[PDB]
Amino acid sequence: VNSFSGYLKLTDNVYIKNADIVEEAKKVKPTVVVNAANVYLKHGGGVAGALNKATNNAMQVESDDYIATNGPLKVGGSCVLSGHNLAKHCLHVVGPNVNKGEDIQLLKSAYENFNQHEVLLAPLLSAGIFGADPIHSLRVCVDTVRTNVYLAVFDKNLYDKLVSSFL
Ligand SMILES: Cc1ccc(S(N)(=O)=O)cc1
Repeated sequence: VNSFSGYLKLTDNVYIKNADIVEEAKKVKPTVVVNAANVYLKHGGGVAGALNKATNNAMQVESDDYIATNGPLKVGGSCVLSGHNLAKHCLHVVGPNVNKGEDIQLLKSAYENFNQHEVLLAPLLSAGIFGADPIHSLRVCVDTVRTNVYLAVFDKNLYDKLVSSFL
């Protein structure tokens, strides 16, 4: 049993909810929240900008030190950093950004990072300002992630479309 509430069950391991990932993290304090990161961990907008704002910029300060030491992530890659006030840990995962011309086949590699964690609160990778089709992102998620993932979708119109169209 876990703390996650109000989710619709899509499969054995994937759950979905119309929820504000920031507000959900603040309520649950999950072991792992996933960030929709870029390779530079520049948390300007989208999910990343919202998560970072909720940490009062502490996520960005930590991230800048990580990049100064290790250099940029790979598209499809990840790193584990602090969850600050939102979670124990933040798994920063880089999905391909279609608005930069990145290979959508890298979305499966991105979701494979989730399998290193037994339970996660996450957004749909490469959705929103990363430009991918969220219906596709949900299909790759279901077909790739084997650990227990709780997906948060802020916009009701998209949430309702994801559920209604789910095979
Ligand atoms: C209308 C809206 C949609 C998505 C988000 S976020 N910060 O989860 O990406 C916020 C507001």
